[PDB]
Amino acid sequence: QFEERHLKFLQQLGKGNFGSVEMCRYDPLQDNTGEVVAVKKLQHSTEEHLRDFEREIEILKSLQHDNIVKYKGVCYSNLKLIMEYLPYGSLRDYLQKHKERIDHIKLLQYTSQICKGMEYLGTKRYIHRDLATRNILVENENRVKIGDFGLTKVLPQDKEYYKVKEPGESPIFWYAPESLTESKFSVASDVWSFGVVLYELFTYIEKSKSPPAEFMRMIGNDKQGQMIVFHLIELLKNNGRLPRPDGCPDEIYMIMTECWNNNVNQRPSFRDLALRVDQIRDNMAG
Ligand SMILES: CNC(=O)c1cnc(N)c2cc(-c3ccc(N4CCOCC4)cc3)sc12
Repeated sequence: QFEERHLKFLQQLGKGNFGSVEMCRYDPLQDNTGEVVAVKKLQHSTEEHLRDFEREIEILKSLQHDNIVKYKGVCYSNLKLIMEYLPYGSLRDYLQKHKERIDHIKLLQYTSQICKGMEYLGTKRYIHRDLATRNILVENENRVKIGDFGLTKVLPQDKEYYKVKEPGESPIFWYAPESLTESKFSVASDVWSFGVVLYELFTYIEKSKSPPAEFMRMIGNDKQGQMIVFHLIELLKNNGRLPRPDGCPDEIYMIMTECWNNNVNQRPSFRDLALRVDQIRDNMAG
C-alpha cells in the first residue's frame, strides 16, 4: 500500500460530491525520484460516506480499461484512494482552454472513447450516474478516460434499474426524466447523460451554453429553489431540450436527441452509439 508519511502534497485538483482530489508526490525514498499521483479523500468523513467510499474503491479497482482512470492503491492512517495522475486534467477544463486546438474530428474521437469506457461499465452492470465532461480526464491529446466513480452503483441481479436518492445536491441538469421523478438509474439513464456530455463537447464549454444555464433560461431565471426540479421535469415532459450547439453537424445533434428520449427503452445502446460515431468519424476523414 501507500504510506502516509511518504505522500507529499503539491496542490488541490478538485472538489466534488464529498471528496477532494489532490496532486501529490509519493516519494518513499524521499529522494525526489517518486511519481506524482492523484489522491482522493472525503472532505468530511462520515461513516455513511466512508461505507460509500469503500464501495467506490472496490468499484474502481475492479475496472481495468484504457478509458477508465487507473487505480494505484489506498492509504490508511482517514481512507485515501490513490489513482494515476492524468497531466492534462479534466476534459471540461482542457476543452475550454484548448478550443482552437480541438476540432470536431477530435471531439468525436473523445466521444468514441467515452462510449467504449461506458460499454465496459455496463458489461459489469455498473451504472456511472454522474457522466459529465468534468468527470472525464485527458491523458494526452488523443486519449481521454472516465476519471471518477463516486456515484457509481452496481445493478441488483434481478433488476435492470437501481433506485437511490442521496442527501445533498444532485447534477439534475444531466439527469434523465425517470431519475428526477422516480430516482431510477440504469444504463439507459447513463445514455441520457452521455447525450448531455456530447452536447457539452460541441458547445466547447462556452459559459452561457452550459446545461444549467440553458435549462434555467428555458425554465425562467426567475425561478424558485425546490421548484426548479419540478419545472425541469415538466420541460422535459413536453419535449423541451438543450438546443443544437453552434456549428454542430445535424447528424451529431440527432445522436444527442435520440439519447434524450423520454422513453427509456428507445434510447440507443453504448455499442450502437460507438458504431454511429465511428461511422461519422470515417465519413469526415476521407
Ligand atoms: C491536471 N491534472 C488533473 O487535474 C487531474 C489528473 N489526474 C486525475 N486523476 C484527476 C482527477 C481529478 C478530479 C477533479 C475533480 C473531481 N470531482 C469534481 C466533479 O465531481 C466529481 C469529483 C474528480 C476528479 S483532476 C485530475
